[PDB]
Amino acid sequence: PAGSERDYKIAFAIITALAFLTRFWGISHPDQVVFDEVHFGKFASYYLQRTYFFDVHPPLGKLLFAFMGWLVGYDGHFHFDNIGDPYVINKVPYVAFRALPAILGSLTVSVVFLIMWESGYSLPACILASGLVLLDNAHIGQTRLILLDATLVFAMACSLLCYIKFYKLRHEPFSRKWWKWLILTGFALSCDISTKYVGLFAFITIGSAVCIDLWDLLNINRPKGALTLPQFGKHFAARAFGLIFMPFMFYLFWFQVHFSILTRSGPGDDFMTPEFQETLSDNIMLANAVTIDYWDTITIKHKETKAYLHSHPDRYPLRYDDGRVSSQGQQVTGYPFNDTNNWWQILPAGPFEEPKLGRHVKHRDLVRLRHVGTDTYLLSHDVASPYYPTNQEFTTVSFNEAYGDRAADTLFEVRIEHGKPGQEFKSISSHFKLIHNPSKVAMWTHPTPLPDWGHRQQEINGNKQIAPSSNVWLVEDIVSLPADHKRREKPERKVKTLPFLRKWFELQRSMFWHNNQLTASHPYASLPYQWPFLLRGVSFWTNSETRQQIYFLGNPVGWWIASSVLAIYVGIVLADQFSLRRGIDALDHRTRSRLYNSTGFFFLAWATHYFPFFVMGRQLFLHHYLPAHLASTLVTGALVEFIFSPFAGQSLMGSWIATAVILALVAWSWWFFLPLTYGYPGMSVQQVLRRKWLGYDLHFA
Amino acid sequence: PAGSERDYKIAFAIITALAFLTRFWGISHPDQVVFDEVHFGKFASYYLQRTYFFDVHPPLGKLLFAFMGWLVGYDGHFHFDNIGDPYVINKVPYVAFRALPAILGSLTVSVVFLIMWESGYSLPACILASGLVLLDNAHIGQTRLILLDATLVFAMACSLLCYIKFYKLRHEPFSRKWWKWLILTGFALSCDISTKYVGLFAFITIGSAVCIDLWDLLNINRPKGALTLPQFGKHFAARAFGLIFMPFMFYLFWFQVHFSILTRSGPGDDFMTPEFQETLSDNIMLANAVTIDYWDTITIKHKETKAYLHSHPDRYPLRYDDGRVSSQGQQVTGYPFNDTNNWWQILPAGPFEEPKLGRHVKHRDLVRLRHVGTDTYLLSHDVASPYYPTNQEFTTVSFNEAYGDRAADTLFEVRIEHGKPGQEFKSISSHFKLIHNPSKVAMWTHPTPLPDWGHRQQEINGNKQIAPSSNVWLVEDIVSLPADHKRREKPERKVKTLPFLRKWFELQRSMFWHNNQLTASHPYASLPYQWPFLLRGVSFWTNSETRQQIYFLGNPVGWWIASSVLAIYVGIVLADQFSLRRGIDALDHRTRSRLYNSTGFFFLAWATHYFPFFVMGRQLFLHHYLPAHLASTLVTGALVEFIFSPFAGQSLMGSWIATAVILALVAWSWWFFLPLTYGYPGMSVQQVLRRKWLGYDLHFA
Ligand SMILES: CC/C(C)=C\CC/C(C)=C\CC/C(C)=C\CC/C(C)=C\CC/C(C)=C/CC[C@H](C)CCOP(=O)(O)O[C@@H]1O[C@H](CO)[C@@H](O)[C@H](O)[C@@H]1O
Ligand SMILES: CC/C(C)=C\CC/C(C)=C\CC/C(C)=C\CC/C(C)=C\CC/C(C)=C/CC[C@H](C)CCOP(=O)(O)O[C@@H]1O[C@H](CO)[C@@H](O)[C@H](O)[C@@H]1O
Ligand SMILES: CC/C(C)=C\CC/C(C)=C\CC/C(C)=C\CC/C(C)=C\CC/C(C)=C\CC/C(C)=C\CC/C(C)=C/CC[C@H](C)CCOP(=O)(O)O
Ligand SMILES: CC/C(C)=C\CC/C(C)=C\CC/C(C)=C\CC/C(C)=C\CC/C(C)=C\CC/C(C)=C\CC/C(C)=C/CC[C@H](C)CCOP(=O)(O)O
Repeated sequence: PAGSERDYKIAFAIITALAFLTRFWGISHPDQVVFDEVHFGKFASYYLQRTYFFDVHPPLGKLLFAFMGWLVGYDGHFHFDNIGDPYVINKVPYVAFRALPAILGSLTVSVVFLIMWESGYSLPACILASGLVLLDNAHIGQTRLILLDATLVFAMACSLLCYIKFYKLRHEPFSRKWWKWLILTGFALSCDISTKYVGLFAFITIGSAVCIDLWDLLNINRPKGALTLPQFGKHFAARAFGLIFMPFMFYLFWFQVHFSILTRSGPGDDFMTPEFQETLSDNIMLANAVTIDYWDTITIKHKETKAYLHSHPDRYPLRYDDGRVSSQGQQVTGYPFNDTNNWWQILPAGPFEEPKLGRHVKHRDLVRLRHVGTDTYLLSHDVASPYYPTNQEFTTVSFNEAYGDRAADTLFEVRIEHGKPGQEFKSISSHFKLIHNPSKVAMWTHPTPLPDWGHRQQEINGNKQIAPSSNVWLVEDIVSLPADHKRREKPERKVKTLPFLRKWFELQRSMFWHNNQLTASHPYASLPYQWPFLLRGVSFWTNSETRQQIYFLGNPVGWWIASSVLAIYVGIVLADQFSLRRGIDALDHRTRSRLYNSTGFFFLAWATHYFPFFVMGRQLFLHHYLPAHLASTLVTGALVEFIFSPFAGQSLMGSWIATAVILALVAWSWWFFLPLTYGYPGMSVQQVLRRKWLGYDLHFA
Repeated sequence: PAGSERDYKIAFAIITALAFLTRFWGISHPDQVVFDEVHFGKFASYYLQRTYFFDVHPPLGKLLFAFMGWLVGYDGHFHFDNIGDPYVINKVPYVAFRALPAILGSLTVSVVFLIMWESGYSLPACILASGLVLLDNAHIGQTRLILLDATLVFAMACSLLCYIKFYKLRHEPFSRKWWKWLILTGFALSCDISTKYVGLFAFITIGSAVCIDLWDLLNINRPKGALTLPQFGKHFAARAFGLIFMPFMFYLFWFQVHFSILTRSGPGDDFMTPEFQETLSDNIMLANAVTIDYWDTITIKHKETKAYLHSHPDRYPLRYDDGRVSSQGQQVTGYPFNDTNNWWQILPAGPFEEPKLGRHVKHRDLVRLRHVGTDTYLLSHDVASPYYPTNQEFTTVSFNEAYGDRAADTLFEVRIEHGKPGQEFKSISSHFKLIHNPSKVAMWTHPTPLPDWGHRQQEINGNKQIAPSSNVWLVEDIVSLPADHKRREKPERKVKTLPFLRKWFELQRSMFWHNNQLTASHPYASLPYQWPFLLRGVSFWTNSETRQQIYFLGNPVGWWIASSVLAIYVGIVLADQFSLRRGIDALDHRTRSRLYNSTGFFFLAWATHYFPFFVMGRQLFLHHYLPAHLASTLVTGALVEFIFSPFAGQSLMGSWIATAVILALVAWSWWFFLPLTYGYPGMSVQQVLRRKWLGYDLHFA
């Protein structure tokens, strides 16, 4: 081909278009909560409802997710709870959440091309680096989910580009462009460290690159004049202000935004000292949830179908259509509307006693439920239900039965979701499962209506599995408790204000301490020595019916080539230094400086983003190598311009063929592992075997 | 005072005499097995009876201990078993065992003085370094026990001295003295790495010091002539042969000695492949080994407490003191004596069948255990045990329960320690854990007796953690198998011979793999960042009747001063380099070179023996810093010669006063903590409080 600015622009546009294509293609396919979408989606939602929470990560990533959610208009109440629940059946915009990391990944590929272009390399080198980042399965798989690692990688690449822009302005110090790019480098580093704490490693890179520069600026005998000590002091002050103080100010600003958005009580208030509880303005749910007492009359509403637990005088038919025999007891149903047949009085287990006031119902208490309209008592037993031969019938019985020979079958455990010992059962806020005490079945319902004999109402029966979310109920109203009762009018709510620095210091210390002790084990934790050559990969999500896995791993051909070129660059530097020690140059001035100033800089970044992971001994995963691998993709491109080099660039055909072959091979490797990256096409068992290269636990073999 | 060779010799003799005094004074006081004397004494004894065993450490240290034991003439059979048993009532020479590390510590102090003397420093600097090593409580406390860290420290100091001797001969290359000191440096490094694997760090130090030298030898433009490439090749070959190949040969020789001494079966044969069991003869000491068959009656003995698994008709009480409710089942206990209630019949899982002969029990088989004296079957279930709310109760049940509705809870897996698939379960030699099949709890016991209701016997319960060594049992006797039975006949007994390299490779791989997985938790594990300033110390041995503790920690004043001088040296080097960048020398040629060639070398050693502990993420203790701290004591001395410097050494009075004051203060600090180092004088409670400087867990307050 050829080389010109128009060709550079065409290649950049094509690379950006293909990046946006690959990152966004099939972004909504997993359509389910995946490996770590749980926590970050929870925190983004908590940002949206302004309820306070606690996390060990710096807030900026979750702020970005919450901004994306707020842009659409979603507020909702779908705080994520478990891996493997459908987003689409919950009216939540997960695609909007996932579009931000995809945008950042596409911009990461564009920024890689920009870094190679600005450094002065030829077109094939920029194309090779941008293509290695483009055709990488790990980068694609990380920018697909609700995960804040894509923001980290994008911020590191932006810091590299900003520092390359700034360093080229070293011949015009303290100008407007000079200060602008200094502050921009500081801001990129600030975003990098405000996403995840490992972003500190970028501060090492730009740190080292500054230090060497300062050393060059401190030489009393240097070709480009000499600086008096006050001038070097001005240079050092500028570097410290733009690279240390501004990043800290932006970090503090992000915590200021975090504190200002969160002004309501929520999960995570207890990690703070009581003064902070005094400033979170405990509100909104507080009003809606009142502790339920024995002898209260309540309504019980199914979370998913919105049906109310209901009864009426009609009885189950003697025979069902399949010939089974019922107890012919009073029907218990789910009813969508409000009427008196929804009213149940919650009563103690054990013998009859006259009513008492103020006895709170608590988590895991055994209770009876008396249907007010018929004066009967809820009961389950091992008689098969109307529609489910495996599930227990629910019915009601007389007082004499409930406190006599059938008493045990009238006892139900109130199991509060996420309940703790002694926790009070509250209207609205205590989602719960109602567990039949003899059998441990959970009271359950579903949408398909009963026949006409059951008034086309929902069936109520006993589910043998307790785990399903369809077993969850809530108490909507304490019907018997008047609107003016003291039990509803004792808020005692006052909210004070603390200085920002005090709150920030308390939160920072608590976050550091919890990150120092609150570690949850994961079966796919990796070690730094396994990353550069992809010895093992992590699995995020899988379902067995469609045979679809989303096993996360890099592109083996691309990673192996990048690491091998890292080794080749090490060898080239060693050989050049050894030949120089003998007094042989063997390198042109232009080709030496670049190999030590630009390419070396890239090799610095990789090192500064890889080696510090050996010092840290907590759990680390393969995605932690995503930043460093990025720098690995840069040196590769440089080394293709280097070894195949004859502005002198006549007959780049050698580098053109080199990059064409390497990128075609990496493209074949990316096509091979593409299903494992996306999980859309169900793959056969023998096809799973072909991907078992270096011992990858695909668990579909 | 003054300075002369006679004064140097007098100071050296006095320092050596005081070293031998301090290391040997009260060496036999603890007169009991202490923190890690167990393992190393076990291995030294096994060396003495020539019975094969397995360890993760290189053999040389235990060879030295066994040589010391053999010199006295002790062979005996007192293989150590538990921490806290008296040596004197067992006819064992523990003082002879402990004299070797004491000799090595005294020689370490002498070698420190020799290193400072040979490098060219003045008398006060050598005295200061040797006194800081002399008056150090950690070095004294490490050279007191049966522990192979003193050998490591002595070998590192010897390698430093040997390399300093060798480097001074650089002006007469390839001479007899040159080669002699090269080989001696290699041999010292070989001993260092053949004691403990962390001795590899010394190879880093002498490695780096060589590399710099080679760089200086590679310069084509250097003041002392120029070397052609063949001459530099000869130099590099000499370094590689004396520093890489000879150390490996000595390491291999120590394994050859280890293999030649061990030609009898012993504990640790099962870690090898059956060829190796074939190359070890079938020996007499603890000869017993007979495969256990279903329907045999056996006794089951706890390895650590020696209690027998036991039962009797008495039942658990309905309520424990804390209000918990038991199953009221038959008690299962640990009993120290021999009686028929220790007898259990081992039976198949699955349905009842009439007895069959010759069905061997194998690794990971599921079994039942029938208590012969009560005709009941061992059972565990998720009911909390007498003393441990977290651990499962062990009880027994009827035949009808064990082969009926409770059958699953009667099944236990026999998991042989280091077992392989299909391995036969044998009396005596198969140490095992008994894993409850439903819950995966391990059958466990501990020393604190049950109350009177349990006859003051040991509790048996289900430990949720399987890894602990306290889960290990063994079968002591096949009670049902008569003494004259064919199964007790001993077969073939033929011993083959393997090439040394094959045995070494198998043993090395197995040792590396077990060190990679076989880690036992310790409550006093420390982190590298706590070492240089003594933030926490380890306790070795203590008895409550005499109020004597042997809490192991360094000398706080000496360690703090040494680390502070390390920091001061860093600052001095930084300031000198910064002034040189401005073009200001500020240092004489002689005072510069020393500060970069001798003192810097010492600072190298410290670094190369401290920083590599951050890369390693296994358990580390304070004694691991003993080598590096040694180098810290050297730079200190150098920095006292440096800053107080006016052969020019007129009026050393400044350095004399400096070293006198520092050593007097360190001597006061060593006197303060001396009881905690020795444990001879019982100290009062208020005296224990005075030693609580930086949060030291003395547990006598
Ligand atoms: C185990 C050890 C191994 C294997 C490797 C160790 C790591 C290595 C080798 C190095 C570490 C990193 C190093 C050395 C530096 C990193 C930080 C530094 C110095 C810079 C940051 C990166 C960074 C933005 C570098 C900027 C480079 C830009 C593209 C230069 C622009 O063109 P420009 O006119 O200046 O070129 C030349 O400008 C000359 C002017 O004088 C002129 O004369 C020439 O004609 C020619 O015009
Ligand atoms: C964060 C970084 C910081 C803070 C610190 C970094 C670490 C530093 C500063 C350095 C790292 C270690 C370094 C540089 C070297 C270690 C290994 C080396 C080079 C040697 C091993 C140690 C080692 C046996 C050194 C031997 C030194 C012996 C005592 C020299 C004997 O006297 P000798 O005649 O040679 O002195 C002079 O000999 C000259 C001959 O030319 C002559 O001219 C002078 O008149 C004068 O007679
Ligand atoms: C004098 C200067 C000289 C010689 C030369 C000029 C050098 C120069 C101009 C620039 C660079 C300077 C250098 C080398 C460092 C400066 C950065 C620094 C130390 C502070 C600035 C960064 C900030 C704005 C905020 C830092 C947040 C704070 C408060 C603490 C974080 C704790 C971290 C980060 C703990 C990392 C482990 C982590 C727990 C793993 C979990 O990991 P994860 O959360 O991902 O799961
Ligand atoms: C080309 C050369 C150049 C450039 C310049 C010349 C350099 C020169 C002349 C000399 C030095 C060379 C250098 C830098 C290294 C050489 C050492 C080396 C790698 C091998 C030689 C050492 C040996 C004789 C035997 C080594 C035992 C073996 C086989 C493996 C051990 C594994 C280790 C040690 C695992 C360390 C962790 C440990 C598990 C923690 C537990 O700890 P612990 O057991 O205490 O509880």
